[PDB]
Amino acid sequence: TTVSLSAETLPDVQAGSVVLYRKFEVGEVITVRPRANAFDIDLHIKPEYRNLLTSNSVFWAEGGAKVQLNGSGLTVQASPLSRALKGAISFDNLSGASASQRKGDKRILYASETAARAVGGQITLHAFDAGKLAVGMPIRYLGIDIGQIQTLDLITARNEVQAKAVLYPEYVQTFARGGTRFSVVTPQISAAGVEHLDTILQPYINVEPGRGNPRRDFELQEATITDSRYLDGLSIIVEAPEAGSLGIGTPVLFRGLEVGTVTGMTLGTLSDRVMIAMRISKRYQHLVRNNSVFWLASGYSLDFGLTGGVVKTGTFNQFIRGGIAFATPPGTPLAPKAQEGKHFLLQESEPKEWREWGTALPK
Amino acid sequence: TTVSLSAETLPDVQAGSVVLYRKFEVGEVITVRPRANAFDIDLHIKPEYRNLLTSNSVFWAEGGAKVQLNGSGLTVQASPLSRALKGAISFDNLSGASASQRKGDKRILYASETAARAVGGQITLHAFDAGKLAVGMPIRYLGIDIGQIQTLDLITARNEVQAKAVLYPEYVQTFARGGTRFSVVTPQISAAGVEHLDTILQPYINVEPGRGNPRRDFELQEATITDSRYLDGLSIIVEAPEAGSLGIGTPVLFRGLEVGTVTGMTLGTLSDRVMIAMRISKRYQHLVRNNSVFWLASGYSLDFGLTGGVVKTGTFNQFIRGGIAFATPPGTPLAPKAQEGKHFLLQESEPKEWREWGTALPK
Repeated sequence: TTVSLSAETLPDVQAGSVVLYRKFEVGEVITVRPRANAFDIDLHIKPEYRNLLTSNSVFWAEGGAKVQLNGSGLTVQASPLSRALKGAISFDNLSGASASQRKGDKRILYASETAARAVGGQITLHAFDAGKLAVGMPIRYLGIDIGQIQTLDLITARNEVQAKAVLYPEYVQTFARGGTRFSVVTPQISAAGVEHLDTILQPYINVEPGRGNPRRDFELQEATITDSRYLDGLSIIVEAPEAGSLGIGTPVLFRGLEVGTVTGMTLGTLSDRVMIAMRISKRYQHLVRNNSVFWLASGYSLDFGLTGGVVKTGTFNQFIRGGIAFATPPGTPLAPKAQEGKHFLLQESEPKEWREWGTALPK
Repeated sequence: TTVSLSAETLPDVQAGSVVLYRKFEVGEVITVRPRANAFDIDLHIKPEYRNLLTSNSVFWAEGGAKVQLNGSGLTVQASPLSRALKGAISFDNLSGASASQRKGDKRILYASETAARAVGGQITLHAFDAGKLAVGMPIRYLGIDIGQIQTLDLITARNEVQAKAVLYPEYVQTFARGGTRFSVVTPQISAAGVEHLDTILQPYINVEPGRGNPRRDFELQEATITDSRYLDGLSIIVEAPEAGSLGIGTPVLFRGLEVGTVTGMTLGTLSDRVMIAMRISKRYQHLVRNNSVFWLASGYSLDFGLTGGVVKTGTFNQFIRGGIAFATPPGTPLAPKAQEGKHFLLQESEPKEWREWGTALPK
């Protein structure tokens, strides 16, 4: 006996399966004993390989011929036949597994490979619904996996589901700083188009980072800005009497080209107006001046007359998410650039002569 | 022989398969005898393991190489070959299995793992249709599984299907209190969007809790408020001459932002008006005053003139579910906040100057 484990319900072995290391057959399980809560598993490894496991080592289990589904092949496990008859145990060293040994009396045999990889800083999410969540669901920043949900707990006192998740130790300092948005992504299949389709089989959580004090207590949003191409530029606040078709992700347009998005929407400190937070790119940051009229270009507008009318349809994406356009009035000196937090207000209608302005905005 | 069972139709074993405990091979089946109603099964367990089963112990059966469908793998049962040739029997201790031994002469071998887990308080549902129901169908609160349907019975006297279900013993006091809404969830695939897609393969029952006396006799609704984010705030009643596009789940809007939903719709005590129950959040509870005009903002409204008309489209979700908006008229003292049950009435049209009001509503 070299290392002893604990495991709740694993179909791995009574005795005699092989220990895997980097998917390679080194070692053997010599004794399990069942218990009403959790097993106690004794492993043998060879003495030249006793250096190959250290304190930073997590063990995980798999059982049966695991026929992968992916793409080309239904790849059968060319395995030790011990895996076919009983099922094997694998392990690997990693970076931050020292904290997993500080907890518990000894190591724990995880039921899956990803459940062993769930190391790092441990945050808590507060969702109103766990219908979109799952254990082992990845948390992805820019499509790259940075975290993982490890449990889901229902609370009946506070009507909410607390999901505890981990962030991998490279990302626990960068994220978990407050102002960090978490959101599940769902497949969007409409008449307008299909947006996400991998999330049929494998949903995940998108994350947008924030700046502030290390909170490590978050709640799960409804929508989150997906691309971080607008994360660097200025974040002006735009005031409106009503929300309308505005939502998170609604584009901001300069002459029909998308220069920013709507970050979030909230009411005022005294509830008389809806103030809309939006970020502009670094490239198009110089377009926003101290005099820049903003207006709601949302949906379709068509005209009519007494002697005759002529209408326009322009296949707008503002019929999908009604975008805010802007322009700068002409002035022979230019007004200064907008600061980081600058409060504009919407024009109730489109200005008449903005197509005729042609304000020279350099650089 | 240690423990004797009864089982209706199970392909487990004639003699010699293994007894599983926490998915581990401990024990053996020594004698079955078939009978016209139900088997009688004799089990042997080792004496050091005779402490590992108690009165709170349920037994269940499975037969064959059960190739799971889920995600990554078609995982084959790395099993005792006794399971491959015949099929095995598993068991586990749990909390509330003492009542299952008080019923019947002895224990019963369930045909599945979930059918053994169906312990707790036993409620009864009255559905008009069992086309959406099934035995073993989960009952979920906030996406977390709290119960299970265990039978479906058709009654020809009262034209209804009585489904008897169980609630797990943590939740039988919290739920089953009257004013509790049960509803099946169906996949909604439209031109407007796809709403539920996991319910293609695995439908469930959503539940909204209530407050009152412990009824334990319920009926299955058509729609139920999914998220409990509006469960805490005040529940005002709003009176209308007609229903219209209003339904359960229809949003309540303040300046275009969603502050509540419509809970339920019913007629008056004398049938001259439709009164609409709606709940507002705790955050936006201070927005509702004793003078707050409500109006139906449902569908699309566009204008026209003699000399010319100009129209508006705003990609409303009120074309999906026509939402009720509100606003507070300006007054230099504020009116008091609305109580828990406060009866308003709809304005037949939108007020003219509500965009120009700008009533200062603090906190």
